[PDB]
Formats: sequence, structure tokens, C-alpha cells
Amino acid sequence: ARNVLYPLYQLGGPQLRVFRTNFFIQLVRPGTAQPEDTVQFRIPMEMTRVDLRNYLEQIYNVPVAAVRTRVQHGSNRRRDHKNVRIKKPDYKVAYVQLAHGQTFTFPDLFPSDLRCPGIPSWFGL
Amino acid sequence: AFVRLTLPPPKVVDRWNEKRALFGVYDNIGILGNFEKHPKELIKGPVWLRGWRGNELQRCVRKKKFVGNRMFIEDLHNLNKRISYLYKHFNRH
Amino acid sequence: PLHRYPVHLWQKLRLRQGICARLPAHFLRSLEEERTPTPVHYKPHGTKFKINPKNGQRERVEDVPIPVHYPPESQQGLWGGEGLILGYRYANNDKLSKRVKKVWKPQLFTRELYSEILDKKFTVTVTMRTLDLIDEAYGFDFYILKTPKEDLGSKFGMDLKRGMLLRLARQDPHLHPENPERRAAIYDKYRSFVIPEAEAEWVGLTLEEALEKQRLLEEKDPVPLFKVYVEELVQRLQEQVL
Amino acid sequence: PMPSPERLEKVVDSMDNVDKVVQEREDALRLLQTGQEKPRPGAWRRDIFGRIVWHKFKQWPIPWYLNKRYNRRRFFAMPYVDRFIRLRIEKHARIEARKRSLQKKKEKILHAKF
Amino acid sequence: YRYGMSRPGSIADKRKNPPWSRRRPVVVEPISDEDWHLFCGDMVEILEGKDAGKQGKVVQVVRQRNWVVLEGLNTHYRYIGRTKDHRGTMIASEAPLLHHQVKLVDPVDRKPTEIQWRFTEAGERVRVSTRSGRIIPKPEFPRADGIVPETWTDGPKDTSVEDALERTYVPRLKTLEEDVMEAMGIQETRRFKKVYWY
RNA sequence: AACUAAUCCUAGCCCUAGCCCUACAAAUAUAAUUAUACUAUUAUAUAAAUCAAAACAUUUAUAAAAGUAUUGGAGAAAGAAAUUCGUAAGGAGCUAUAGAACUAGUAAAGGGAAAGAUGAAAGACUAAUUAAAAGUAAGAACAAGCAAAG
RNA sequence: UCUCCAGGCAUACGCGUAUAACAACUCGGAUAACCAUUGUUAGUUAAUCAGAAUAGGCAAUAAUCACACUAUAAAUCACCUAUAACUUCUCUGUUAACCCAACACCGGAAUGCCUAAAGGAAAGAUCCAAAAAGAUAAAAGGAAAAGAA
RNA sequence: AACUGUCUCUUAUCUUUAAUCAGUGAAAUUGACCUUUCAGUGAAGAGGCUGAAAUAUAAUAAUAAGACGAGAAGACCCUAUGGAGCUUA
Repeated sequence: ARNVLYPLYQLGGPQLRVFRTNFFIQLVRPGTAQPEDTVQFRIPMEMTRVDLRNYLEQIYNVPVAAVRTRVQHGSNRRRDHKNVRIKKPDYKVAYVQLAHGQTFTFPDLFPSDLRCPGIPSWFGL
Repeated sequence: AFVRLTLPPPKVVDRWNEKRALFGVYDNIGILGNFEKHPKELIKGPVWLRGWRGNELQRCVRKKKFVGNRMFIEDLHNLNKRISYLYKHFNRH
Repeated sequence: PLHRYPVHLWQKLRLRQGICARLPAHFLRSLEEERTPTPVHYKPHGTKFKINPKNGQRERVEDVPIPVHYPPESQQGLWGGEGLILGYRYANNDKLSKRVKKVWKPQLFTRELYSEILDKKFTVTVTMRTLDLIDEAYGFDFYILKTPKEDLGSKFGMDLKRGMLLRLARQDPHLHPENPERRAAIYDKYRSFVIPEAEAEWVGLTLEEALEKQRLLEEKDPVPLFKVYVEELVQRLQEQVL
Repeated sequence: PMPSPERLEKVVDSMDNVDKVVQEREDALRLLQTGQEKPRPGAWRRDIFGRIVWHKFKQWPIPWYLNKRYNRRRFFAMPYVDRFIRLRIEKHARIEARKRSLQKKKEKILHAKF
Repeated sequence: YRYGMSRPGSIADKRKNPPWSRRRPVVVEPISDEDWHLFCGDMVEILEGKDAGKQGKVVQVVRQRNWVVLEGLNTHYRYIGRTKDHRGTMIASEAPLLHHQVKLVDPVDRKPTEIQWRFTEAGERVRVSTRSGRIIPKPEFPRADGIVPETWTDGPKDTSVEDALERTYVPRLKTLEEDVMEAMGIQETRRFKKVYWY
């Protein structure tokens, strides 16, 4: 869950449970060359890789072997008509390697007469 | 310079409207009203100059007295500085 | 634009509105009333008439009070109306002499006074004038109680007055502990200043303290709407039974 | 292009509607048991600029009195803010005066147009 | 920003009202929600215009400009499909009509009768003709998406009609989080220690 | 009928009147905007001078009586009273070099801009209007000369 | 492929998408080509690289291959005794020909490695003017070699 | 002192510049000018006045020796029964 307050933990405190998840993730075709078992995901910047591991394992029942995550800086060079810099939203790219020997491949989404010119053909005259 | 390339629309004005028609009425209130109410009493406008006239310095000084307590702090300081210039110009030149 | 009320009336409006209105009437009267402190360093004109310059005729007179500075240390002490006079002096008391920047200092002291009501001796900053007033007051406790705030010129003294007034008001056994017979004599001796407990609490309280105190008095924990609906439901059901 | 983009909007509307319904049930029970209109403790506090703003209380492992940093945080207005308060009142009056000027110019064209 | 026939925010609207445009604003007489009586699908008679006196059904209403658009009326001619290979085909293009340029039509008698707004027994506001008083019912307009609700057939991920209408909530003193625990049997015995909120 | 250009009317302002007032999440004073401990925590002096006294030094304002008496390097100036008296939206303003600096406080204290123009409809192919500034072109020049005059 | 040139590569600091592909050829490069410009899309993957308990008791002798050897310029928490806690891998940085000098500046810019295996092109074309600037060469002479006062 | 193209005494080649083609494109400046020579006049003084003389139009390419060149409040020194400021015991 993002943009929400999480309880502070003290010794002996309750285990943290998120009953409803506000994290929304997008599976993206690998821009770079990656192993087939590896899967790329665009995820909220506040999500941890453990959260993704728990997220995939619990919500989607997907076995995960390894996870690698990177933060892509959003370009701020672009400027509007007022010369005010426009910042691309920063997104986090997560490389997830499947377990159990599973492999992944991105699906193929989106698989007048010439002799008489100047007189309109309408004229019979 | 250059001038407009289009003519403005014609305008018609009524000279017998109530305001123009009744302009000046009751101006003889004092003479015809037994002088109970002076025509100066009929003046409506800024408080400090109702029935009163004076030079710019006098008008400014009277304005300060009438609404000095009800004026803004920034305006009061500006008025004080403006009064200084007016006082020197009239009273020393 | 122009404010309908002058700036000085803004303070009056604030006092007349909000929690200020909700303040106790007795305390509000004490704050609203102003009593002039007893003159010490200047005397008002003995005669009410003098010669007007422009007309050269006898005219009514006005009084110019001398500026006297009372430092906050006086509010932490018990000064008998004495104060620091800050200004300019003409040397040798002749206008023809030089003007010298002068700060006039009344002789200040720290002394101990015994309070029968509080059964304790308090060491406090005091002036010789206060000591004479205490003797004239027939006791230190009398001076604190008898003297008004302005003449007393002491926040601590007013605070002492607050404690003394409350002690008298409640007939608290704290006075002269282990001596109930002696306690009654002190209360009888200072019976004149016995007042309602509510008034005594607010005597000498500062404006910021009074506002916070009133806020603390009126602050109340949020009502659980379950309880509110229970009371409302019972009332309607009880009315229905009728 | 994304096929049937309205699908995403419909789901978000469904998801948003779910949250308010769940929040409504939580809000109703919270009010009954405690009477609090806000899930998180809070109060109105004065900042150093003299404004009155709702301050949401934060849970700490230590108390405020032993939390020197919390005491270091300023919830009090300085004496000089009185001038700013007068300016704020004057600024509000100026805005209303400018608003009337804005209306007057609009009125002129109404006469010109009609 | 001058409102035009082009929908606000469209490419035509952006060209119509570019960021730097400061044209002399066009003043439109404000009309209250109660005052306004023209709605899409309403049969109205054009008081003045190209097709003045021809009754038509409203299809678009730009209330900001007090404009009512009648399909196939107030029509000028433009070319569709203009290209290099072909000159193009002439088509009908409608122009906006101001509110004063149209009037509502009494159903029984086809005339431009002035109307006054009045409530009914159900409480729904209905226009009543000032003369020959009669109720002009609100016209029926098809859904913008073109979907007739009943005719619609559930596609993938679409709950059946009965499922949506079913009510399963039982009033109880438990939140969703608490109720979820009971159904799935989540139990937590650990307790947070005292926290000083401030 | 020529290129460069030019054209326009509202963006709004200004002064009085009236009116006082009492109306997302997340993060933050730590290093503000850093999701939880550290380290206790905090504004404000006569208003002055400039200035006037042609310098400069005491000094220099900021309803009638009356700018009078008094006060003052008696000079620049300052200046009472007594005693009478006191009921209660508009513009012979501005219209893009004007009017608020403003379309805008936008593009270290602090400083602080530039500009826009069709029509009823652009779900009518975006409007016209002008021998109209200087600058140029159409159309370089022809012994002799403040360039014009007779 | 040929002719020729010879400070190259990492990190720090700074910059913040200037990175790359595609599409454009108007503006930006102090002119073009070509892009560093314009638009679109992609990118930088970390348990290992980098950044983000307490109370007492008690410590003489530099280094220099530390030995000898001397010296003066004077240069070295630990560990014990108790108390307390009791099973952990997330978060963040990672691109680039990049930064400070108004600039694709000529200089400014910390450290390690290494000196070509790394890194590069002086020639917009034509002509072979004079004059001017730099460099090389001198028949005979030698201020009209580097020594003295 | 020698040494050498520094010079007696200059020459030659290479590079830069130079010249031509194409692309791009400033700055100080600017009353208007149909912008001559000689003698005179004048304030040291004339393309423009007086009197002589010369003169198709338009373009194009070269050089800085002298007029002890034109000049400024540049440079330099000294003065005051001149001012004003400063230090005081």
C-alpha cells in the first residue's frame, strides 16, 4: 500500500498485515536483454523488493527465485510553453527471476475526361 | 502614428433621463425651505470634503484627521510622507 | 477600505467577543476597572486656575503627570509605589545650567516579611515606603490585602493577595497547621477580606493565564456518539412509554 | 493505443466506490465507539506565521516532554506577526476591491455586446 | 477562453483558444438552471436563423454560449473527404442556435409556446406552457455509448445482473477489517506498547 | 493591389462610496517540508537620520477662537486654550509606451520583465482591412556643386 | 583500406538525461555536413559496489624493512569485571561525449593506474598575387660563440 | 670576445596570410549632402564664401614618409597675509 500511514513498531508489537493493497504494478517487455525466466516489472517507488516477492507469491501465487530492482531517473529537460521544466515521473524497474524452473516469455500483444479537361464530368453538353 | 481602419458604432444618448431631467432640483432648499437645511448639507462624497474645500495640502491634512485612525498603517505612513512634500512646496516655495 | 472601528476599538471588540465574554463576570469586572496608582513623585496642581497666555485672563488648568518607570522587578517584588524616573535633568536645578542625561534611582532593597495568613516569612525586594505602609496597614498581611493592585504595584504581591484571599475564603486548615484555635483568630483578624472562592481564584491572574484557565475549564473530551445516541434513544423511548 | 480505455476508468470507479463504502462503515463505527470524527488524533495549532492549521498528532516512542526535538518544533507565533495579520486583513480587503473592479470591466462589455 | 462548437480541450478548441489568445471576450447572458429550459432531445422551433420556423430535436447544448444545436437544421454546406485524388463530398454541417433563437413545442399543438417551470406530484421539474398549459415530458435520449441497458450482454469480467443486485451486508458492530478476520480466522495476540501521540 | 509593416478592444487598472473584522495522500520548523527519540525552546529598545535652517550646533508640522498669543541659534519654524459649536454604487478617471510592476511577484538580502487581437458558426479549410511610419522593390547613375529658388 | 597525430583509463567532485534507438532537417552548434538541436520511445539491475547496548577497573617506551643505532624536531578503542539484548538483506546511489569558466571556451578540476594494446585528424574548395607573420638555408664577411673586464 | 643572415647585403623554399568559388554574418560610426583644384577672406583655420580653373557617366585597385601632423582637463612642476578638513595639552 502506498500513500498510507503504517503503524509504528515496538518490541512485542503486532505483525504488520496489509489486508487491502494499493500497490499497482505493470509487467513490461524487457527493454534490455534478460534471461527468459527473468521478468521486468514497473512498480511504485515506495515498494520494496520483499513486498514484490510477497506480492507475487501471495496475490498471484508466482514462485520467485531472485529479484533485482533499479530506479530510472525521469528526464526534467523538457519544458512547457512557459519555459517551465517538465519532469517525467520516476519509475522503478524490477527484474524478477522465477523459481521452480519456471520460464517467462512476453506475450505478443497487438499481434472529368482526360480528352475533355476543364469541363466537369457532370456536363453532357 | 496610425489610425483605426474601422468606424465605431453610432451611439444615441437621452438628454431627458430622470438624472439629467431632475438635475439641480431642490438646490433652493434653504431659501424655499426656510433655511432649515443649507445646500451644503446636500453634498455626498468623501467625508473630509463634504461642504468644505481647500488647497491640496489642506485637503490631504483634513483627510488624515477624518480617517487617520481608520486608515491602513501602510497608507498612513505614505500619507505622512506625502504630506511632508506638499507642506514644503506650498509653505517654502 | 476603512475600518469601521478604530484600532483601539479592536481590543474592545476582542474582549467583548469569544472566550473573553465567557470569562467569569467577577474577573471581567476586575480587569475592566482601572484604578489610578497613588502619586508618589509628582503632585497635581493645587490650584484649579491660572493665567491664559493669549488672553491674559484666569483659566482652568490641566495636570501633566511626570513619567515614572516601574521595572518588572517591581512586579516580582513589593514596592510601595516607588519607581525609576528616566529623563533629562538640569544641573543645580536651574534652567541656565547644562542638560545631563539622568536616571533617578529610588533606594531598592530585599527584605523579609512575616505573613500571618501564610504562616511564612517571605524575603522579597521592597522599598522603605512599603515598610511604612505595612506598619500603617497593621501587618504585612493587611498591606497585601488592603492595598489595591496599582498601589501595591506587584504581581507577586497580587499573587500573594490571591493566595491570602483564597486562604481566607475557604477557611483552609492550611493556615497555622496544628493550631486550629490560632487559625480561627487569623481568619477572624482578616475576616474583612473573606470573599467567594471563585473570585479569589482569579484575583491577579494574567490575561494569558486567564484565557488558558478559561479554556481549560471549558475543554471537554469528545462525546462518543454511541453514548449520545443511547441517551437520545432512551429519552425518545421513555417519552413513547408515557 | 490501449483497447477499450474506458475499462480502466470503470475499474477505478469501482475500486474508488469500494473504498468509500468500506471507509463509511469504519467511520460510522469509529464515531459511535469514540466520537472522533477523524481516524488520526489531531488538533488546531498556531504556526509561527500566525495561521491556524490542523496539526495531526504523531505517535512517538518517547513522550513530548522527554522529546527535545518535538519541543524544538515551533507551534507559537512571534510578536511581529501582528503586523502580518493586519496585512492579511488588508490583503483580503484589497482582493474584494479588485474583485469589484473585475466585475465592473465585465459589466462594460455586457453593455457593449448587448 | 471563448467557448465554441468544438468541445473544450479538443485540437480545434486549442487552435480556437491558444494559450496566448486574449481576444475580446464574447459576453453571454447568464441563464439560471431553473431559467434554462432547453435540453438534448427536445423538439424546438427555430425563431430566427437559416431554418427559422422549422421544428427540430436538440442534439447538443453548449450552455456556456447559450447555444442549442439541432441536427439537420441551421445547416451550411461543407466538403467531407477532400483529398488530392478527390475533390470531396458535400455534407450537412450544423451551426449553433442561441437560446432566444428557439422555443419549445407543445406536443399536441405544434407551436413555439412560451413555457414556465413548475414541479409535479413526483416533484420532478416540468416545463408548462404559459398559454394552453400542458406538461412537456422530458424527452428520451439514447445512452452516449449506444448501449441499451437491457439489450447489453455480459462480456468477460462482467458480473451478472442478479449478482450486482444481491445484498449480503448484515448490520453489525464490526468493520470490514474485523469481519475479514472472522471469515478467514486471522488472530493476533501481540500488542503495541504505549505510544505518546504528539 | 509590393515586400517589410500597419490596423483593432478588452486584459485589467485608478479614485471615492459602501463595508471593517469576529470564515488530496504524504512531508514539515530537525538541515522546515527528512515517516519514530538526538539538541531543549524565542521576537523587541526614544525611531533615528536624511531633511529645513541656503553650512552647522539648540531646534525642524507630518467647527470657531486661530495660524492669533505664546514658544524658537526670536530663525528655519513651532503653536494650545478659555469660551462657543457639532443627532442622520459611482467617476467632464485610464484603455496594452496609458491604467496596478502585472497576462505576474510569474519568467543571498533583494531586484523584477516581455506579450494579445477572424466570424453568428472553423462539426463554416482562419478574417479582413491600409496610394497609410521609417526601411526597401517596382524604376541605379550622366561636366556645375547646402541641392532650392526665379 | 591508406596517410599522418600521441596522455590514455577509472574513481572523487559537479552536472541531472546532455545518455541510446528511431523520426525530422526549420530553430540551437558561435557556418554546414553531422548532430550535441526538434519529437518519440527506451535506460542505471547489488547480502558481495557505494550511502544510509551499558557501568566499572586499568594502560610509561615513535617511526624509519625496527633489529643494531642513536637522536630531537617528540612521533601509541583495546582488554578485563558485571549488567542488557536473543536469529538479519530492506531502503538508496548506479546512464552520458557530463563539471566550474555568459559558450561544444582557450583555461579551472581531487586521487589511482598506466604511455599506446588506449586515444586521435592539421586539408570547405580553387589559385600559388604582392605585402605581412613564422620556420629553414647562405658565396665572402662575422655584431659593422657562451668567454674578459 | 666570439659566434652566427642580426648586419655588410640580400636571396630562395615551406607554412600562415594572400587571391578566386560557395555558405553564414557583426562593431565603433552616421544633420542632410548633387561631397573638386588654385589664390583670396578668416579665429593658426574652406569640398560648400569672393575670383580664377577643371570637369562624360558609373566603377576598380594600391601606399603611410612629411606637414617639427591634428588633438584632451594625458604628462610634469610651482603658487596663494586662497578655501576647507584634520590633530591638539
